[PDB]
Amino acid sequence: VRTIKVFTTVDNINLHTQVVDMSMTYGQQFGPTYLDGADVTKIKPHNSHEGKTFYVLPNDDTLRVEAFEYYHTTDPSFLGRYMSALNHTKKWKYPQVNGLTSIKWADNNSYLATALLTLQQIELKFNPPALQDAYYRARAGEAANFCALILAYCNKTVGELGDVRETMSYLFQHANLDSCKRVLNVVCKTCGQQQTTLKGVEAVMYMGTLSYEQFKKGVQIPCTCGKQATKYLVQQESPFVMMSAPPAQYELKHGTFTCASEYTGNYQCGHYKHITSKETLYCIDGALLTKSSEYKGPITDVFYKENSYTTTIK
Ligand SMILES: C[C@H](c1cccc2ccccc12)N(C)Cc1c[nH]c2ccccc12
Ligand SMILES: [Cl-]
Ligand SMILES: [Cl-]
Ligand SMILES: [Zn+2]
Repeated sequence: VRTIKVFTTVDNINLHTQVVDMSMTYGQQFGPTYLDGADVTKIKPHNSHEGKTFYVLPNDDTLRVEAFEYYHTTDPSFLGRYMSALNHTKKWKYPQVNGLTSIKWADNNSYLATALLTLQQIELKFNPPALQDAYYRARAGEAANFCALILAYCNKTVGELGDVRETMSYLFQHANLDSCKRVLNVVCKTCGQQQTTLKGVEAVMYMGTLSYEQFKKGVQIPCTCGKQATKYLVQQESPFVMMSAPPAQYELKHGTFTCASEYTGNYQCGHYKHITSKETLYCIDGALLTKSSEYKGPITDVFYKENSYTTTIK
C-alpha cells in the first residue's frame, strides 16, 4: 500500500492535506476530482501529483461552507461547470490591446471579450471572492479563471454565442450596486404623470435608447393606454450607466461615452466588437485593434461614467 500526499480544495484558498492510495482512482477516494481544470475522477495517482492541488465537489458541511463563502452560490453543479469551462478558457489567449486584457477570437467568445473589456473600464466591486480574485488575475493578463467563472455564473458553456447585456445583467447581481438609485418621470397626455424610483441593477441598465443625453431630455415609449408617452431621467446615483437598444447605425463621439458594444449579424448569429474612448476612438476586436477620430456602426450597448445627476426639469 503506497501513498502520496495531495491537497484537495473547493476554492484554492483552503487546502486540505489528503493521503491518497496510489492503487485507487481519485474518483474512488474523493468523488469527482479535477487537476488544473482536467477531470481526473477515473485516473490513478502519479508520483508527480505529490504536493499538487486537486478540486473536489463540496461533499461535506466544511467544504459546503467554503464553496458558499467563495462562490456565493449553493448550486451543486457550479464547481463542475466552472472546471469544464476552465479546461477550455485556460487554452485561450489574452492579448494586451491598448492597456486592456482582451481575448483572441475562439469558441464564439466575442460577447465574452466585449464584457471582459467593459468590466476593466467601469467602477464595479464584485461580492463573491471568486469574482474579485479572478478579476484581479484578468487585470494582470490571465483572464482564464474570470472567463470560466462568467460562463458558470451565466449558465453558459464554451462554444455558445451570447449577449453582452444579459451577461452584464447576471454579473451585476453579484456586484455591490445596492446604493444605486434611479428616479424616472413618465408624462402621458391621456394618463398624466408617473414618478418611479429604481434601486440596484435596474437603476443602472436601460433597454430602448443608446443616448444618455436623450434619456435626460425624454424618450418616447408606449403607454398602457396605447398612446406614446415621454419618459425622462429625474435623478441618477451610480458610478456608471448602461444604455442598450436593438442594434442600429449610431455615431459615437470621442469624450461623450466610456465604451460601447458594436454588434453585426441577427438575433441568433453575429459578432461583437468593443469601442472605447481614450485620446481617440479605439475599436478592439479580440486581438485586432483599429483606431479612428470618428465612429459610425451598429451599436447595441453604450456605457457612461456617472456619480450624481439631478434634472433641472421642473
Ligand atoms: C445584440 C443582440 C441583440 C439584442 C437585442 C435585440 C436584437 C435585435 C436584432 C438583432 C440582435 C439583437 N444579441 C446578441 C442577441 C441575443 C440575445 N440573447 C442571446 C442569447 C444567445 C445568443 C444571442 C443572443
Ligand atoms: Cl463571435
Ligand atoms: Cl472586484
Ligand atoms: Zn397613457
